[PDB]
Amino acid sequence: KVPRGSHMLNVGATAPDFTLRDQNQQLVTLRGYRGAKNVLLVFFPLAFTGICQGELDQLRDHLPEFENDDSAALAISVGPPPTHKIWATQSGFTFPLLSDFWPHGAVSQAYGVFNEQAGIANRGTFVVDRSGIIRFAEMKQPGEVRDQRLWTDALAALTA
Amino acid sequence: PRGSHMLNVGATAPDFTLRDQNQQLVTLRGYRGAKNVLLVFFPLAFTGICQGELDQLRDHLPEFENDDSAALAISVGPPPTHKIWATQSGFTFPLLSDFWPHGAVSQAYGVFNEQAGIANRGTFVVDRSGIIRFAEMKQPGEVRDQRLWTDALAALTA
Amino acid sequence: PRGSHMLNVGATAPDFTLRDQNQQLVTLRGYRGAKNVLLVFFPLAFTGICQGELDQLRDHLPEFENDDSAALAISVGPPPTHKIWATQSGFTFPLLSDFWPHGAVSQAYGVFNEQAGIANRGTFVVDRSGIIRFAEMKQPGEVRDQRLWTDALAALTA
Amino acid sequence: KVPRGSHMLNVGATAPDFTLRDQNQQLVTLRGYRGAKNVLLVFFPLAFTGICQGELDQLRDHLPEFENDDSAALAISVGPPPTHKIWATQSGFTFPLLSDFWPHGAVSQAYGVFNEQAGIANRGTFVVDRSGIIRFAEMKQPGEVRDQRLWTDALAALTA
Amino acid sequence: PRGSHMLNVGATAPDFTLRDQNQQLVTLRGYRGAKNVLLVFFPLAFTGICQGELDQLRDHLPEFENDDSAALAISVGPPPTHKIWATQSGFTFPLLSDFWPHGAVSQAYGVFNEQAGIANRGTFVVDRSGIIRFAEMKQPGEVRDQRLWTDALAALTA
Amino acid sequence: KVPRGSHMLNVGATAPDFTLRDQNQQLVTLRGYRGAKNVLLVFFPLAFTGICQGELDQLRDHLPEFENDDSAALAISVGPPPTHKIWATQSGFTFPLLSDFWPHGAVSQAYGVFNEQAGIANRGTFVVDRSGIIRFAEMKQPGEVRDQRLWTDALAALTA
Amino acid sequence: PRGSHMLNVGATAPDFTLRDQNQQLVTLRGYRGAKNVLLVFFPLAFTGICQGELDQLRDHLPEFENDDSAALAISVGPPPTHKIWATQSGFTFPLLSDFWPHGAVSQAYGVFNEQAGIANRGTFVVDRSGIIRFAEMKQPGEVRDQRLWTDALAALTA
Amino acid sequence: KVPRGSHMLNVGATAPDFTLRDQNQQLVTLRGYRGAKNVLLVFFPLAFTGICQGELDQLRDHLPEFENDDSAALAISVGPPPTHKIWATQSGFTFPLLSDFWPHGAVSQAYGVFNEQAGIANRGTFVVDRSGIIRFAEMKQPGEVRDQRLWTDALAALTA
Repeated sequence: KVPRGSHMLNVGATAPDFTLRDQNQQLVTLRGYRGAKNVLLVFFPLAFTGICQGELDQLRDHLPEFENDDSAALAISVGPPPTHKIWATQSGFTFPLLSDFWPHGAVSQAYGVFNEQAGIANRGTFVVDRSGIIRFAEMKQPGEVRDQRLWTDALAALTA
Repeated sequence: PRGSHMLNVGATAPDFTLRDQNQQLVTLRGYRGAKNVLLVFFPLAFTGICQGELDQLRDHLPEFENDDSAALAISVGPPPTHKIWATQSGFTFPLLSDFWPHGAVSQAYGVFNEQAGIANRGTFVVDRSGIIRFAEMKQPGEVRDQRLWTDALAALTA
Repeated sequence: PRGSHMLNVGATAPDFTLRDQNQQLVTLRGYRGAKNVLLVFFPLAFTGICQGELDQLRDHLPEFENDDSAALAISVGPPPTHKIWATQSGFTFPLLSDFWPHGAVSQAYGVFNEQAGIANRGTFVVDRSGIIRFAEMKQPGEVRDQRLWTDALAALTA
Repeated sequence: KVPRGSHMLNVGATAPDFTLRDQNQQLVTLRGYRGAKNVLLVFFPLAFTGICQGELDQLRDHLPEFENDDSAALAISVGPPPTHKIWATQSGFTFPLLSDFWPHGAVSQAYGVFNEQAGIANRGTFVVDRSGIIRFAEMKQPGEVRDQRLWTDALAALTA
Repeated sequence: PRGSHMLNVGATAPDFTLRDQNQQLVTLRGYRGAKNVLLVFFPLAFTGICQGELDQLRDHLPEFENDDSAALAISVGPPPTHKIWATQSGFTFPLLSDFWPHGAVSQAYGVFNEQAGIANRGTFVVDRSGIIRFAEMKQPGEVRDQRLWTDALAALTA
Repeated sequence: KVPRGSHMLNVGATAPDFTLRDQNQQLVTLRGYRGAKNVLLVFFPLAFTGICQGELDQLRDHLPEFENDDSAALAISVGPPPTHKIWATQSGFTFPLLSDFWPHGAVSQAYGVFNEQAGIANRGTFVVDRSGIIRFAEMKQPGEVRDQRLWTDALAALTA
Repeated sequence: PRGSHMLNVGATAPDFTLRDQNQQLVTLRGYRGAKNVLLVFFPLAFTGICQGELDQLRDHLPEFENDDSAALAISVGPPPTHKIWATQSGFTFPLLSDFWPHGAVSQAYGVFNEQAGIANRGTFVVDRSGIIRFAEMKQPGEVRDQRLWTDALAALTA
Repeated sequence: KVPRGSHMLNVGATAPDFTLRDQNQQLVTLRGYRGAKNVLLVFFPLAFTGICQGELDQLRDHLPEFENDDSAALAISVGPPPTHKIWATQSGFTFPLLSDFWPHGAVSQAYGVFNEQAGIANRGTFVVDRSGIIRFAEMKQPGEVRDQRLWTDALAALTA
């Protein structure tokens, strides 16, 4: 992985590939979706707190729109699997929460959405198409929340 | 570069671009998103158990070459060798040359015999995502089962 | 607040918001317009006829939890109690706490035993309009029939 | 019910719930349609006379558009069931006519379409959606008649 | 004005507007373009072969009153007479009054008995174009066949 | 029939009803189509000559568009059945040619498309809808031919 | 101009415009892109094996004249001759006059008897592209098989 | 054939008919497609070299769009069948390559796309409709390549 810190990757770029453990210790690889599904990557700072409890709840509340024959959704944070597992159980999250745990924030850094001062990923979101190219990219600033409707719009255009 | 340690189901299939018997370039990546791909490695043109094996593939080709899939046979022989053999044998599917570097793709898939300098009889089915979904490498004397290949491909469709 | 005078078919199902075993808030109104809801009141976790009853619900869960319906089990126990029991029992459906105020929702549905401080074994199916369509409260000794629940739900669909 | 007299409720408001007897003595409750059908409420002044014989005839003449899998229609007036029953039989009305009889005009008052001087409901109409919210509201002044076409337009937009 | 010379199949059905038992106005033209119409003339309410005939229509009404057709019974009696008889008999289909002028519509259809001042037992099916497609007027003693009416209507649909 | 001579009836008018013999001596009545089909009436001057051999050939050449479940086409002229029969056989016309023969030109006069000086119908065309009302009307002046495409456009709008 | 050397399957069918029994002009090209065309050449109206042959075509006409195909009978006789024969025989399909120039179309198709001045009994099916798809010319004494014509036409459709 | 040299035939003209041998020695006739398919004619200068290896590869790469129930595609050049056969085998071309070999360039001359100085066809393309009329015509100048997308657009409009 080539660290970018917080210089967010924008549309047109090859999405950095990765292999991370989900909350149930299963390995998930980004390139495995190529040629099959568009992938929504939802980076978040920390389990149990802040604006992302609301943002992942948005993902949860409209999950059929993000996990279906054409699309997949993966949430990514620096926490380890035990942490994500407990949080997901208390939150009703059934989608994958991946651990960008050790090396710490390496994937977040590669996408340019890592807060080097706090050691947590910023609230960045990407849609990766079937060719492995980024087709939607955003990084919400503190004080503003993301909108799952924009995520579904972006995904709909890669099936339309 | 794995020699004879066959790649396992779930692994990403190594990419390759090789010349077929008509000197056309065939690239595995080219099928991604479109067809499942059957890869049939074989040791040597004109000899061995593989003549019977490729004859069975030939005898059932439409089942392996359609809108849902493609079949590629790979060996260390150069195009002129595969062209002559394909013409005499009635083979119309691509026979690819893992010729120079010698056995490089066979080695990447872990189906190369380092002592003899030829590919072992290994077979893989790669899905539309480029992932290995079926893998086998029968030992000396035992022939591969073409019906098993067709069943694995049928599983990756409908 | 009806004590043990069970609400009848046709009545509007009293609204409620209760914590499930994972401390998530579950509100009946949340299903309005979307799913029919099976409400299974039970007296006490870890004991009684209800272990057999909830085991039968568990054993047939996909038939009660789908795009057309949901099943909620309600008792006066707090979340920690229901969490332990659900984990040991293999229950993945919501077990809700009518804990404090004690038995308030059970009382609203008229299935509360005021002498013992526990819900009687009453069952209701609430339709997409929030209306009670099926109601029952079997007497001591007699177990409820899970097949009857599935039939009532099937009636409210297709 | 919180009486409003004739200050008609407009779109966006929760429609006051009610339980009234129809011409055949059956109880009809507004909240019973929530989560299932959009409801057209047609208030009218008096059975046997005036502009409403024409207005209910419009409802009758296009009934399939108002009573179907997505919509329900309820006419409401201060008359008692015996009166509505006779009128409906002589008029060919098969839809429900509800009695806002005693307390007199209480429901009409709650929707703000009650003529306090004459003791009859004004010619007010509402469409209540599946969430119980008013999505169409009108009150025709004497000298003008209502148009069932506007009622069907309003209903069509809550299925579209 | 044809007295007893029954109109024949192919003729345009004479228009009429008559009061039913509830004093509502029923006009034949109103069905044009929408439904086929069965016209059942009968002599006198409360007596004769027609009680059995209208009872059979009643007993099979949904087959005559649907999106494709309507059934109207016509006689010289006024609304109050038809209202009482319909209520006692369980008739919910329209009974129309060819009362004043007396027997005018029965005469136009050629099914009027000028000596007795009553309609004969004639039956017609009028199509969506207002054309008579079936016609009959059974003689004294012989009852009409309701199955024959349903068959004629079925012919004018699918 | 109320004669109008050549003051052509225009759209909105009730089409004068009629009963005329076709080339095979069968009676055809205009009102028989009401409530079932829209009817194209093609008046023409004389069998065997002039602009109408071309105009009826247009009708013939696109007949499926004029004789189907929604539409019917009737050509009308002052000639008797024997004349129309022979002409239709030599022309391949299978649609009805009706005789406005005796009284001479009475139907043509009623529609206002009769040439009183020559005793023949002018080249007038009408579309009669299912209610018996004229929805298209034209009368082509000598020197110009009619266009079957306009006839099909008019008919299409009464099914659309 | 081929005399009696019958055109073979695969050849382009020669174009023609000939008068039918009602003096209407019939052109082969007119069917291109729309219908397959059966061409039945025959020697002489009122005599020979062809009366039986055209009677069989008549007896099965709807199978040859529909949205997918048309049947045309061709001979050297003029319209008045074919009109009388068609009327007596009940023929409603077009009988075309290859009258003047005499036998010109029969000659173009290679089915003309130069010694007798009449067409031989040749039959062709022309497809929507104007290509001959079926061809035959039975010898004296042997009658043509109408079932064979219908089968050839069915092949050019569905 | 009436030679035009390089005065390219344009849309509206009858396409000169022809009968030529394909790479497998089979005769292909243009008029055989009339009343059945629209035909794409792709003229090219010389097998084994230049801009046309790329242009025929475009045809090959999107063949289903050019060879189907509504369309046919024929490539034409002055080379003889043995030459086209070898080239097609090395190129994966399964569509017909026709020989405008002897008389040399006669068909190319008839369509006005023959380079009289070099003795080879220019890179001309035509779409012939079901009536035998040219509906698309182009002749690309050296330095520019053709675009199969324009060919499919032209063909789509003759099925639309």
